Amino acid sequence: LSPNPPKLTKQMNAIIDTVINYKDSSGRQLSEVFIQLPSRKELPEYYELIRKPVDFKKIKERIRNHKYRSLGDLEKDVMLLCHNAQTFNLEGSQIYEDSIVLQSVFKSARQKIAK
Amino acid sequence: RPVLRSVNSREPSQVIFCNRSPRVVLPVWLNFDGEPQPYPTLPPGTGRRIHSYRGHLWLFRDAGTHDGLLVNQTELFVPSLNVDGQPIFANITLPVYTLKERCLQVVRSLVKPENYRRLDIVRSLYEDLEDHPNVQKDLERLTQERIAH
Amino acid sequence: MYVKLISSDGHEFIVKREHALTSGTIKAMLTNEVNFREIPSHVLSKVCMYFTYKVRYTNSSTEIPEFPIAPEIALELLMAANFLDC
Amino acid sequence: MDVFLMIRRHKTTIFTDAKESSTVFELKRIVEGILKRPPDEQRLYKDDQLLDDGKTLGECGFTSQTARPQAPATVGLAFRADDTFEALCIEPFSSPPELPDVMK
Ligand SMILES: Cc1ncsc1-c1ccc(CNC(=O)[C@@H]2C[C@@H](O)CN2C(=O)[C@@H](NC(=O)C2(F)CC2)C(C)(C)C)c(OCCOc2ccc(CN3CCN(c4cc(-c5ccccc5O)nnc4N)CC3)cc2)c1
Ligand code: NA
Ligand code: NA
Ligand code: NA
Ligand code: NA
Repeated sequence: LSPNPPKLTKQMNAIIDTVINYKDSSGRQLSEVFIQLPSRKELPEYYELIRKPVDFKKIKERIRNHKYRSLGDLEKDVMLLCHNAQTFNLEGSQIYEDSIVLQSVFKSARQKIAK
Repeated sequence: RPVLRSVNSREPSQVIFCNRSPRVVLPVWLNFDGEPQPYPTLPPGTGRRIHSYRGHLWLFRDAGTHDGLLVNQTELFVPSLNVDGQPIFANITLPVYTLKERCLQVVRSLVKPENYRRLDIVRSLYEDLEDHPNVQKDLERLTQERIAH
Repeated sequence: MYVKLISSDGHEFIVKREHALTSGTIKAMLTNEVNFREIPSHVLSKVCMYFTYKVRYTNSSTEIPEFPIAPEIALELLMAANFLDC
Repeated sequence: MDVFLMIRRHKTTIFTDAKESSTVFELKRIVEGILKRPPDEQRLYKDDQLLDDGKTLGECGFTSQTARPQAPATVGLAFRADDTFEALCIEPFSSPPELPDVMK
């Protein structure tokens, strides 16, 4: 487990920062609830359903520790976060709608920072 | 697992909470283990379309005093599935309190709890004033009612 | 159809039997006249208004208004309500 | 719809309801059913003003907003004796005590 080049870690961090810092037109940070999973004691129901839990804390850690070897590997963990939130909280929940917007903000940020 | 709980249906249900009381309302959700959770408050006359699930148990209190309120003329609210995307409506009102209970509410609202035993009243009413309304009290009563189907 | 409730100062209140029966105490004591040696007129009139309010709004579909109580009658009204079991 | 009244004379208070659309005369008939005095033995008042028999309770100023179950409007009642109407006399209710210090 050897280090990614500096320019790739600079790319990854700037994409995730955009997603995390994104505010909507009302002025609300959509990432807020996605920073940190609830614990298995708080909400066992989440862990009976979701096989591969992940939050933005873990995604920032996986950047620091060079576990993502491509912008592609990063996207997969973010899409997974957003799909887990969609699977658990179903269509019709604010948190499902928030996760959809964040998928879009991610792809939009990676399109700008891969230029 | 207690008698009064939400079930983990994972079946979405759109609900409108409407406060037609002169109280600030605290919606209270019973979780999968019967434990009441507080949700954001509704000022008098306000309503909100909110997302819930089939078989999720709700009840409604004065946000300041925990005085109990009705929803569609009963104490518990449980959504069906929406038929054809129609939201379920929850009409939140005052009950008809007993006069005794309404008098306790007004004295409690005008007198700091330290000063309750400084009022010139029948002494048995000091205990009644201190027995503040709460969800856990009413939860146990509603549970006993359900035990008798 | 109607019963007489008499306050301590000798005010007579003619209310519907069905409305008076809101009071557990009154419901037991019922003849058609009821003498209250310890509830005065400014309290007993307000009790009668609670009876009207209760029968009107119990099991209604119209919005229910708050039953108002002035600070100055609240303590007496409490003791009345406590004695009258309503 | 419904208006909620206290009909008051001397130390007698009748709690009754009626319709906004019902007449002062129909109220006298309610009183006659209770106190066995005929309409022509009754004067009804609102705040010292004599109510005409043919007028509706709504027309006299008794509305759903001013005559509520929890705050009924007052109708004054005076009876005839020896072919003379008494002065309208409503005995006040008792006064509450001084508001205690601990209730502000
Ligand atoms: C505006 C308003 N005025 C008056 S009332 C009101 C209102 C009404 C409703 C609502 C919202 N509706 C509800 O809460 C509904 C009502 C009831 O039916 C339960 N209920 C659920 O949603 C539940 N869900 C379910 O049963 C399922 F989802 C199908 C299985 C449950 C509570 C278990 C969540 C509302 O919202 C305000 C805010 O309300 C909350 C705020 C914070 C918390 C505490 N926790 C909860 C878990 N949580 C999550 C994290 C992640 C995640 C994190 C990191 C990475 C990935 C992730 O996936 N994902 N999902 C989560 N749920 C974090 C916060 C709870 C409520 C206001
Ligand atoms: Na997750
Ligand atoms: Na559920
Ligand atoms: Na839902
Ligand atoms: Na009430």
